[PDB]
Amino acid sequence: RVVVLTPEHYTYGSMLIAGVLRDLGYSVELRKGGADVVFISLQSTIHLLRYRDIINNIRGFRVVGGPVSMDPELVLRHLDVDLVIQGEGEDKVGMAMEVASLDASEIPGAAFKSPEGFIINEPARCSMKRALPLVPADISQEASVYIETHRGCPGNCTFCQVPEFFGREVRSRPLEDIIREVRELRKSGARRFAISGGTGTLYGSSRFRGIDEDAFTELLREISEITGPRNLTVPDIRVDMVTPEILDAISEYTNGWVFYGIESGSRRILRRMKKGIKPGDVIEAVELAREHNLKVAGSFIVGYPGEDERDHEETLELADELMLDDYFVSIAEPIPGTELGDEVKGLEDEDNPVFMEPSDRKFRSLAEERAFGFMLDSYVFRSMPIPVTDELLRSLKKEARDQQEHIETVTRMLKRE
Ligand code: B12
Ligand code: SF4
Ligand SMILES: [Ca+2]
Ligand SMILES: [Ca+2]
Repeated sequence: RVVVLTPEHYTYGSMLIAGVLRDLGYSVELRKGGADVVFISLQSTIHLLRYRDIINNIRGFRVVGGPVSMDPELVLRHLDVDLVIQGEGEDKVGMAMEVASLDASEIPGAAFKSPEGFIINEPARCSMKRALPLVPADISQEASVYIETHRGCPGNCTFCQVPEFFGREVRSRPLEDIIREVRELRKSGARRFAISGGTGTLYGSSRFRGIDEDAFTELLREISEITGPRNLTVPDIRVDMVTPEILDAISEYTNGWVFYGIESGSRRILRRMKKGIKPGDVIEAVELAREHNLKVAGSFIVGYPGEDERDHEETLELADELMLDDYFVSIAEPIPGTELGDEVKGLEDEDNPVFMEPSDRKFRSLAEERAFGFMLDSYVFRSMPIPVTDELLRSLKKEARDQQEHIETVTRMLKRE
Protein backbone atom coordinates (compact mmCIF):
# COMPACT_ATOMS: atom_id res chain seq x y z
CA ARG A 1 0.00 0.00 0.00
CA VAL A 2 2.51 2.60 1.24
CA VAL A 3 6.31 2.37 1.03
CA VAL A 4 8.82 4.70 2.69
CA LEU A 5 12.10 4.87 0.75
CA THR A 6 15.41 6.23 2.03
CA PRO A 7 18.71 5.95 0.14
CA GLU A 8 21.98 4.56 1.49
CA HIS A 9 20.99 4.40 5.17
CA TYR A 10 18.15 3.76 7.61
CA THR A 11 17.66 7.32 8.82
CA TYR A 12 15.76 8.18 11.98
CA GLY A 13 13.44 10.48 10.03
CA SER A 14 12.42 7.73 7.61
CA MET A 15 11.76 5.31 10.47
CA LEU A 16 9.70 7.98 12.23
CA ILE A 17 7.62 8.74 9.13
CA ALA A 18 7.04 5.02 8.57
CA GLY A 19 5.97 4.65 12.20
CA VAL A 20 3.56 7.57 11.93
CA LEU A 21 2.03 6.05 8.79
CA ARG A 22 1.81 2.71 10.63
CA ASP A 23 -0.02 4.24 13.60
CA LEU A 24 -2.35 6.00 11.16
CA GLY A 25 -3.49 2.55 10.00
CA TYR A 26 -1.72 2.12 6.65
CA SER A 27 0.20 -0.94 5.47
CA VAL A 28 3.73 0.49 5.48
CA GLU A 29 7.07 -0.87 4.28
CA LEU A 30 10.43 0.78 5.03
CA ARG A 31 13.10 -0.16 2.48
CA LYS A 32 16.64 1.13 2.05
CA GLY A 33 17.58 2.32 -1.43
CA GLY A 34 7.17 0.11 -5.15
CA ALA A 35 3.61 0.90 -4.05
CA ASP A 36 0.60 3.04 -4.87
CA VAL A 37 1.99 5.80 -2.63
CA VAL A 38 5.75 6.23 -2.15
CA PHE A 39 7.13 8.49 0.59
CA ILE A 40 10.66 9.51 -0.44
CA SER A 41 12.96 10.63 2.39
CA LEU A 42 16.04 12.43 1.03
CA GLN A 43 18.76 13.59 3.41
CA SER A 44 21.41 15.17 1.15
CA THR A 45 21.24 17.69 -1.67
CA ILE A 46 23.24 15.42 -3.98
CA HIS A 47 20.48 12.80 -3.64
CA LEU A 48 18.41 15.09 -5.87
CA LEU A 49 20.93 14.41 -8.65
CA ARG A 50 22.30 10.94 -7.84
CA TYR A 51 18.84 9.31 -7.83
CA ARG A 52 16.97 11.57 -10.27
CA ASP A 53 16.34 8.87 -12.88
CA ILE A 54 15.13 6.13 -10.55
CA ILE A 55 12.91 8.54 -8.60
CA ASN A 56 11.38 9.95 -11.79
CA ASN A 57 10.82 6.34 -12.90
CA ILE A 58 8.91 5.37 -9.73
CA ARG A 59 5.21 4.68 -10.32
CA GLY A 60 2.40 5.87 -8.08
CA PHE A 61 1.88 8.93 -5.93
CA ARG A 62 5.32 10.22 -4.94
CA VAL A 63 5.90 12.42 -1.88
CA VAL A 64 9.32 13.85 -1.01
CA GLY A 65 10.38 15.05 2.43
CA GLY A 66 13.47 15.52 4.54
CA PRO A 67 16.06 18.29 4.87
CA VAL A 68 16.26 18.76 1.09
CA SER A 69 12.67 20.05 1.32
CA MET A 70 13.95 23.35 2.71
CA ASP A 71 14.50 24.36 -0.95
CA PRO A 72 11.36 23.02 -2.67
CA GLU A 73 12.18 24.77 -5.96
CA LEU A 74 15.39 22.76 -6.31
CA VAL A 75 13.59 19.49 -5.53
CA LEU A 76 10.87 20.21 -8.09
CA ARG A 77 13.56 21.23 -10.59
CA HIS A 78 15.34 17.89 -10.25
CA LEU A 79 12.38 15.62 -9.40
CA ASP A 80 8.96 15.33 -11.07
CA VAL A 81 7.23 14.58 -7.77
CA ASP A 82 3.55 15.01 -6.95
CA LEU A 83 4.05 16.63 -3.54
CA VAL A 84 6.86 18.04 -1.39
CA ILE A 85 6.36 18.54 2.35
CA GLN A 86 8.61 21.17 3.94
CA GLY A 87 9.93 20.89 7.47
CA GLU A 88 8.50 18.56 10.10
CA GLY A 89 6.04 16.08 8.65
CA GLU A 90 4.63 13.97 11.49
CA ASP A 91 1.14 15.51 11.24
CA LYS A 92 1.39 15.99 7.46
CA VAL A 93 1.61 12.43 6.12
CA GLY A 94 -2.05 11.68 6.84
CA MET A 95 -3.20 14.65 4.77
CA ALA A 96 -0.74 13.62 2.05
CA MET A 97 -2.33 10.15 2.07
CA GLU A 98 -5.79 11.71 1.81
CA VAL A 99 -4.50 13.71 -1.17
CA ALA A 100 -3.27 10.46 -2.71
CA SER A 101 -6.57 8.81 -1.74
CA LEU A 102 -8.34 16.52 -0.39
CA ASP A 103 -6.60 19.46 -2.10
CA ALA A 104 -2.82 19.58 -1.79
CA SER A 105 -2.88 23.36 -1.29
CA GLU A 106 -4.52 22.88 2.13
CA ILE A 107 -1.55 21.08 3.73
CA PRO A 108 0.79 23.37 5.72
CA GLY A 109 4.30 23.15 4.32
CA ALA A 110 3.14 21.57 1.06
CA ALA A 111 4.90 22.54 -2.16
CA PHE A 112 4.02 21.49 -5.70
CA LYS A 113 3.94 22.76 -9.28
CA SER A 114 1.13 23.63 -11.68
CA PRO A 115 0.81 25.05 -15.22
CA GLU A 116 0.72 28.52 -13.61
CA GLY A 117 3.70 28.24 -11.28
CA PHE A 118 4.53 26.94 -7.83
CA ILE A 119 2.26 26.57 -4.80
CA ILE A 120 4.50 26.74 -1.72
CA ASN A 121 2.76 26.78 1.66
CA GLU A 122 4.36 27.89 4.92
CA PRO A 123 5.70 25.04 7.09
CA ALA A 124 4.48 24.47 10.63
CA ARG A 125 5.85 22.90 13.80
CA CYS A 126 4.72 19.55 15.20
CA SER A 127 4.13 18.33 18.73
CA MET A 128 6.96 16.32 20.25
CA LYS A 129 4.48 13.53 21.02
CA ARG A 130 4.51 11.19 18.02
CA ALA A 131 4.43 7.54 17.00
CA LEU A 132 7.20 5.06 17.67
CA PRO A 133 9.51 4.58 14.67
CA LEU A 134 9.17 1.60 12.35
CA VAL A 135 12.38 -0.33 13.06
CA PRO A 136 13.30 -2.64 10.15
CA ALA A 137 14.31 -6.20 10.97
CA ASP A 138 17.91 -5.60 9.81
CA ILE A 139 18.61 -2.47 11.87
CA SER A 140 21.62 -4.22 13.44
CA GLN A 141 23.42 -4.08 10.07
CA GLU A 142 23.29 -0.26 10.06
CA ALA A 143 26.76 3.79 15.31
CA SER A 144 23.46 2.01 14.66
CA VAL A 145 20.94 4.83 15.16
CA TYR A 146 20.70 8.51 16.06
CA ILE A 147 17.93 9.08 18.62
CA GLU A 148 16.32 12.50 18.45
CA THR A 149 16.06 13.91 21.98
CA HIS A 150 15.19 17.57 21.34
CA ARG A 151 14.17 19.64 18.33
CA GLY A 152 15.36 23.13 17.45
CA CYS A 153 18.54 25.08 18.13
CA PRO A 154 19.19 28.72 19.13
CA GLY A 155 22.47 28.74 17.19
CA ASN A 156 23.07 30.70 14.00
CA CYS A 157 25.78 28.68 12.25
CA THR A 158 25.71 29.73 8.59
CA PHE A 159 26.55 26.15 7.52
CA CYS A 160 23.63 24.54 9.43
CA GLN A 161 19.95 24.50 8.47
CA VAL A 162 18.62 23.20 11.81
CA PRO A 163 17.63 26.67 13.15
CA GLU A 164 15.71 27.30 9.91
CA PHE A 165 14.32 23.78 9.42
CA PHE A 166 13.22 23.03 13.01
CA GLY A 167 13.16 26.51 14.57
CA ARG A 168 15.26 28.40 17.10
CA GLU A 169 13.38 27.28 20.24
CA VAL A 170 14.49 24.05 21.91
CA ARG A 171 11.60 21.56 22.18
CA SER A 172 12.61 18.59 24.34
CA ARG A 173 10.99 15.19 23.92
CA PRO A 174 9.49 13.53 27.01
CA LEU A 175 12.21 11.48 28.69
CA GLU A 176 9.95 8.43 28.94
CA ASP A 177 9.33 8.59 25.18
CA ILE A 178 13.09 8.50 24.57
CA ILE A 179 13.50 5.61 27.03
CA ARG A 180 10.71 3.57 25.42
CA GLU A 181 12.05 4.26 21.92
CA VAL A 182 15.56 3.19 22.92
CA ARG A 183 14.11 0.05 24.53
CA GLU A 184 12.27 -0.81 21.31
CA LEU A 185 15.33 -0.19 19.12
CA ARG A 186 17.43 -2.35 21.45
CA LYS A 187 14.84 -5.14 21.29
CA SER A 188 14.91 -4.89 17.49
CA GLY A 189 18.69 -5.33 17.31
CA ALA A 190 20.28 -1.89 17.60
CA ARG A 191 23.36 -1.86 19.82
CA ARG A 192 25.15 1.51 19.35
CA PHE A 193 23.28 4.77 19.93
CA ALA A 194 23.99 8.46 19.31
CA ILE A 195 22.07 11.46 20.61
CA SER A 196 20.77 13.79 17.90
CA GLY A 197 18.65 16.86 17.31
CA GLY A 198 20.41 20.18 17.84
CA THR A 199 23.44 20.63 20.04
CA GLY A 200 23.65 17.83 22.57
CA THR A 201 23.82 19.61 25.93
CA LEU A 202 20.58 21.58 25.37
CA TYR A 203 18.19 18.76 26.29
CA GLY A 204 15.63 19.90 28.83
CA SER A 205 16.88 23.46 28.41
CA SER A 206 14.72 26.50 29.10
CA ARG A 207 14.17 29.70 27.17
CA PHE A 208 14.79 31.71 30.34
CA ARG A 209 18.06 30.25 31.66
CA GLY A 210 19.17 27.84 28.93
CA ILE A 211 21.37 24.92 29.91
CA ASP A 212 19.95 22.41 32.41
CA GLU A 213 22.85 20.20 33.49
CA ASP A 214 20.68 17.95 35.67
CA ALA A 215 18.29 17.18 32.80
CA PHE A 216 21.23 16.33 30.53
CA THR A 217 22.77 14.06 33.18
CA GLU A 218 19.42 12.35 33.76
CA LEU A 219 18.95 11.80 30.02
CA LEU A 220 22.41 10.24 29.71
CA ARG A 221 21.98 8.06 32.81
CA GLU A 222 18.56 6.73 31.80
CA ILE A 223 19.74 5.98 28.27
CA SER A 224 22.95 4.27 29.44
CA GLU A 225 20.94 2.07 31.82
CA ILE A 226 19.25 0.68 28.68
CA THR A 227 22.16 0.65 26.21
CA GLY A 228 25.26 0.35 28.36
CA PRO A 229 27.60 3.33 28.70
CA ARG A 230 30.12 2.16 26.09
CA ASN A 231 27.37 2.00 23.44
CA LEU A 232 26.21 5.63 23.78
CA THR A 233 27.66 8.82 22.33
CA VAL A 234 26.77 12.50 21.96
CA PRO A 235 28.01 13.86 18.61
CA ASP A 236 27.60 17.66 18.61
CA ILE A 237 28.61 19.73 21.64
CA ARG A 238 29.11 23.50 21.60
CA VAL A 239 32.22 24.73 23.39
CA ASP A 240 30.19 27.47 25.11
CA MET A 241 27.56 25.05 26.49
CA VAL A 242 29.60 22.76 28.75
CA THR A 243 29.84 22.60 32.54
CA PRO A 244 31.78 20.32 34.91
CA GLU A 245 28.59 18.34 35.63
CA ILE A 246 27.87 17.91 31.91
CA LEU A 247 31.39 16.59 31.31
CA ASP A 248 31.13 14.29 34.33
CA ALA A 249 27.87 12.89 32.95
CA ILE A 250 29.48 12.35 29.54
CA SER A 251 32.38 10.55 31.23
CA GLU A 252 30.20 8.36 33.45
CA TYR A 253 27.38 7.45 31.04
CA THR A 254 28.86 7.50 27.52
CA ASN A 255 31.94 6.18 25.71
CA GLY A 256 33.89 9.12 27.17
CA TRP A 257 34.24 11.17 23.97
CA VAL A 258 33.36 14.86 23.70
CA PHE A 259 32.90 15.92 20.07
CA TYR A 260 33.39 19.69 19.89
CA GLY A 261 32.44 21.66 16.81
CA ILE A 262 35.39 24.03 16.54
CA GLU A 263 35.03 24.75 12.78
CA SER A 264 37.88 27.26 12.64
CA GLY A 265 40.67 28.78 14.69
CA SER A 266 40.46 32.17 12.96
CA ARG A 267 38.47 34.72 14.95
CA ARG A 268 37.49 36.40 11.67
CA ILE A 269 36.07 33.21 10.14
CA LEU A 270 34.39 32.31 13.45
CA ARG A 271 32.65 35.69 13.31
CA ARG A 272 31.68 35.13 9.66
CA MET A 273 30.29 31.68 10.51
CA LYS A 274 28.17 33.25 13.29
CA LYS A 275 29.40 30.50 15.62
CA GLY A 276 29.19 32.83 18.62
CA ILE A 277 32.54 31.52 19.91
CA LYS A 278 36.18 32.59 19.90
CA PRO A 279 39.41 30.56 20.16
CA GLY A 280 39.61 31.23 23.90
CA ASP A 281 36.25 29.50 24.34
CA VAL A 282 37.57 26.43 22.50
CA ILE A 283 40.75 26.39 24.59
CA GLU A 284 38.79 26.65 27.84
CA ALA A 285 36.34 23.93 26.79
CA VAL A 286 39.15 21.54 25.83
CA GLU A 287 40.97 22.27 29.10
CA LEU A 288 37.82 21.64 31.15
CA ALA A 289 37.22 18.38 29.26
CA ARG A 290 40.80 17.28 29.97
CA GLU A 291 40.44 18.10 33.67
CA HIS A 292 37.52 15.64 33.86
CA ASN A 293 39.54 12.98 31.97
CA LEU A 294 37.52 12.93 28.75
CA LYS A 295 38.62 11.97 25.27
CA VAL A 296 38.31 14.96 22.92
CA ALA A 297 37.53 15.11 19.21
CA GLY A 298 37.24 18.30 17.19
CA SER A 299 35.33 19.08 13.99
CA PHE A 300 36.76 21.66 11.58
CA ILE A 301 35.59 23.28 8.34
CA VAL A 302 38.04 24.42 5.66
CA GLY A 303 37.42 26.28 2.42
CA TYR A 304 34.89 28.76 3.81
CA PRO A 305 34.28 31.79 1.54
CA GLY A 306 36.72 34.58 2.31
CA GLU A 307 39.21 32.32 4.12
CA ASP A 308 42.73 33.31 3.06
CA GLU A 309 45.97 31.57 4.06
CA ARG A 310 46.15 33.57 7.31
CA ASP A 311 42.84 32.11 8.53
CA HIS A 312 43.91 28.56 7.62
CA GLU A 313 47.23 29.14 9.41
CA GLU A 314 45.39 30.32 12.53
CA THR A 315 43.15 27.24 12.40
CA LEU A 316 46.20 24.99 12.13
CA GLU A 317 47.88 26.82 15.03
CA LEU A 318 44.82 26.33 17.23
CA ALA A 319 44.47 22.66 16.25
CA ASP A 320 48.13 22.05 17.10
CA GLU A 321 47.82 23.86 20.45
CA LEU A 322 44.69 21.90 21.41
CA MET A 323 46.38 18.48 20.96
CA LEU A 324 43.00 16.80 20.62
CA ASP A 325 42.53 13.05 20.68
CA ASP A 326 40.86 13.08 17.26
CA TYR A 327 40.30 15.50 14.39
CA PHE A 328 37.62 15.60 11.70
CA VAL A 329 38.06 17.92 8.70
CA SER A 330 35.38 18.80 6.15
CA ILE A 331 35.18 21.20 3.23
CA ALA A 332 32.50 23.87 3.64
CA GLU A 333 29.23 22.63 2.13
CA PRO A 334 26.87 25.35 0.82
CA ILE A 335 23.52 23.89 1.89
CA PRO A 336 20.61 25.44 -0.06
CA GLY A 337 18.52 27.76 2.08
CA THR A 338 21.33 28.50 4.54
CA GLU A 339 23.34 31.71 4.85
CA LEU A 340 26.40 29.87 3.52
CA GLY A 341 24.33 28.65 0.58
CA ASP A 342 23.07 32.18 -0.11
CA GLU A 343 26.63 33.50 0.01
CA VAL A 344 28.05 30.80 -2.27
CA LYS A 345 25.22 30.92 -4.83
CA GLY A 346 26.24 34.48 -5.73
CA LEU A 347 29.99 33.98 -5.24
CA GLU A 348 32.29 33.83 -8.25
CA ASP A 349 34.58 30.84 -8.67
CA GLU A 350 37.66 33.06 -8.28
CA ASP A 351 36.54 33.91 -4.72
CA ASN A 352 35.36 30.42 -3.70
CA PRO A 353 38.23 28.29 -2.32
CA VAL A 354 36.42 25.22 -3.67
CA PHE A 355 37.14 26.63 -7.16
CA MET A 356 40.30 28.63 -6.38
CA GLU A 357 43.76 27.66 -7.58
CA PRO A 358 45.90 25.59 -5.18
CA SER A 359 49.61 26.06 -4.65
CA ASP A 360 50.18 22.38 -5.51
CA ARG A 361 48.66 21.26 -8.81
CA LYS A 362 48.22 17.72 -7.45
CA PHE A 363 45.08 19.06 -5.74
CA ARG A 364 41.95 19.98 -7.66
CA SER A 365 41.43 23.19 -5.66
CA LEU A 366 42.70 25.29 -2.78
CA ALA A 367 39.96 23.92 -0.51
CA GLU A 368 41.04 20.33 -1.18
CA GLU A 369 44.66 21.34 -0.59
CA ARG A 370 43.79 22.82 2.81
CA ALA A 371 41.62 19.80 3.68
CA PHE A 372 44.41 17.33 2.90
CA GLY A 373 47.00 19.45 4.70
CA PHE A 374 44.87 19.68 7.83
CA MET A 375 44.09 15.95 7.73
CA LEU A 376 47.79 15.10 7.38
CA ASP A 377 48.96 17.50 10.09
CA SER A 378 46.30 16.16 12.48
CA TYR A 379 48.15 12.83 12.75
CA VAL A 380 51.20 14.68 14.11
CA PHE A 381 49.06 17.12 16.15
CA ARG A 382 47.01 14.63 18.15
CA SER A 383 47.92 13.45 21.63
CA MET A 384 48.79 9.98 20.25
CA PRO A 385 50.81 10.78 17.10
CA ILE A 386 50.56 8.27 14.26
CA PRO A 387 53.67 7.72 12.09
CA VAL A 388 52.57 8.84 8.64
CA THR A 389 52.91 6.13 5.99
CA ASP A 390 52.25 5.94 2.26
CA GLU A 391 48.97 4.08 2.86
CA LEU A 392 47.65 6.75 5.24
CA LEU A 393 48.85 9.48 2.87
CA ARG A 394 46.97 7.92 -0.06
CA SER A 395 43.88 7.42 2.11
CA LEU A 396 43.88 11.09 3.14
CA LYS A 397 44.37 12.11 -0.50
CA LYS A 398 41.38 9.99 -1.55
CA GLU A 399 39.22 11.40 1.26
CA ALA A 400 40.09 14.99 0.34
CA ARG A 401 39.36 14.25 -3.33
CA ASP A 402 35.98 12.69 -2.51
CA GLN A 403 35.02 15.69 -0.37
CA GLN A 404 36.12 18.04 -3.16
CA GLU A 405 33.99 16.18 -5.71
CA HIS A 406 30.93 16.16 -3.43
CA ILE A 407 31.25 19.88 -2.67
CA GLU A 408 31.76 20.74 -6.35
CA THR A 409 28.63 18.78 -7.29
CA VAL A 410 26.44 20.34 -4.60
CA THR A 411 27.77 23.82 -5.42
CA ARG A 412 27.02 23.42 -9.13
CA MET A 413 23.55 22.21 -8.12
CA LEU A 414 23.08 25.26 -5.88
CA LYS A 415 23.93 27.57 -8.80
CA ARG A 416 21.63 25.58 -11.14
CA GLU A 417 24.52 24.73 -13.46
C1 B12 B 1 22.63 12.14 12.22
C2 B12 B 1 22.86 12.85 10.90
C3 B12 B 1 23.54 12.14 9.90
C4 B12 B 1 23.71 10.67 9.69
C5 B12 B 1 22.63 10.22 8.68
C6 B12 B 1 21.23 10.10 9.28
C7 B12 B 1 20.25 11.12 8.74
N1 B12 B 1 20.65 11.79 7.67
O1 B12 B 1 19.16 11.30 9.27
C8 B12 B 1 25.17 10.61 9.17
C9 B12 B 1 26.16 10.84 10.33
C10 B12 B 1 25.59 9.38 8.36
C11 B12 B 1 25.13 11.92 8.40
C12 B12 B 1 25.93 12.23 7.29
C13 B12 B 1 25.85 13.38 6.49
N2 B12 B 1 25.17 14.50 6.77
CO1 B12 B 1 23.88 14.55 8.22
N3 B12 B 1 22.77 14.95 9.71
C14 B12 B 1 22.40 14.20 10.76
C15 B12 B 1 21.52 15.03 11.69
C16 B12 B 1 22.41 15.59 12.82
C17 B12 B 1 20.26 14.43 12.36
C18 B12 B 1 19.23 13.80 11.42
C19 B12 B 1 18.02 13.35 12.20
O2 B12 B 1 17.90 12.20 12.61
N4 B12 B 1 17.10 14.30 12.41
C20 B12 B 1 15.87 14.05 13.15
C21 B12 B 1 14.69 13.73 12.25
C22 B12 B 1 13.42 13.53 13.04
O3 B12 B 1 14.56 14.82 11.31
P1 B12 B 1 14.58 14.53 9.74
O4 B12 B 1 15.45 13.37 9.45
O5 B12 B 1 14.87 15.81 9.03
O6 B12 B 1 13.06 14.14 9.45
C23 B12 B 1 12.00 15.06 9.75
C24 B12 B 1 11.63 15.94 8.55
O7 B12 B 1 12.70 16.03 7.61
C25 B12 B 1 10.42 15.20 7.98
N5 B12 B 1 10.72 14.15 7.00
C26 B12 B 1 11.85 13.39 6.87
N6 B12 B 1 11.81 12.52 5.89
C27 B12 B 1 10.55 12.72 5.31
C28 B12 B 1 9.95 12.09 4.23
C29 B12 B 1 8.66 12.46 3.83
C30 B12 B 1 8.03 11.78 2.65
C31 B12 B 1 7.98 13.49 4.53
C32 B12 B 1 6.59 13.90 4.12
C33 B12 B 1 8.59 14.12 5.61
C34 B12 B 1 9.86 13.73 5.99
O8 B12 B 1 9.75 14.61 9.07
C35 B12 B 1 10.71 14.28 10.09
C36 B12 B 1 10.13 14.59 11.45
O9 B12 B 1 9.82 15.97 11.59
C37 B12 B 1 21.02 16.16 10.75
C38 B12 B 1 20.64 17.47 11.44
C39 B12 B 1 19.27 17.49 12.08
N7 B12 B 1 19.22 17.82 13.36
O10 B12 B 1 18.27 17.19 11.43
C40 B12 B 1 22.16 16.29 9.74
C41 B12 B 1 21.91 16.67 8.27
C42 B12 B 1 20.73 15.87 7.72
N8 B12 B 1 23.17 16.21 7.61
C43 B12 B 1 23.63 17.06 6.68
C44 B12 B 1 24.89 16.82 6.07
C45 B12 B 1 25.65 18.04 5.56
C46 B12 B 1 25.51 15.53 5.94
C47 B12 B 1 26.58 15.05 4.97
C48 B12 B 1 26.37 15.44 3.49
C49 B12 B 1 27.98 15.54 5.46
C50 B12 B 1 29.16 15.13 4.61
N9 B12 B 1 29.61 16.03 3.75
O11 B12 B 1 29.67 14.01 4.73
C51 B12 B 1 26.57 13.51 5.16
C52 B12 B 1 25.85 12.70 4.07
C53 B12 B 1 24.34 12.54 4.27
C54 B12 B 1 23.75 11.55 3.30
N10 B12 B 1 22.85 10.71 3.81
O12 B12 B 1 24.08 11.53 2.12
C55 B12 B 1 22.63 18.19 6.48
C56 B12 B 1 21.80 18.04 5.19
C57 B12 B 1 21.66 19.34 4.38
C58 B12 B 1 21.11 19.10 3.00
N11 B12 B 1 19.95 19.69 2.74
O13 B12 B 1 21.71 18.41 2.18
C59 B12 B 1 21.87 18.20 7.87
C60 B12 B 1 20.44 18.77 7.84
C61 B12 B 1 22.73 19.03 8.86
C62 B12 B 1 23.25 20.36 8.35
N12 B12 B 1 22.36 21.34 8.26
O14 B12 B 1 24.43 20.51 8.04
N13 B12 B 1 24.20 12.76 8.89
S1 SF4 C 1 25.03 24.54 17.21
FE1 SF4 C 1 24.94 22.67 15.91
S2 SF4 C 1 22.71 22.35 15.54
FE2 SF4 C 1 22.93 24.48 16.33
S3 SF4 C 1 23.09 25.76 14.44
FE3 SF4 C 1 25.23 25.26 15.06
S4 SF4 C 1 25.73 23.38 13.89
FE4 SF4 C 1 23.47 23.60 13.79
CA1 LIG D 1 17.05 4.95 36.35
CA1 LIG E 1 42.83 28.43 30.27
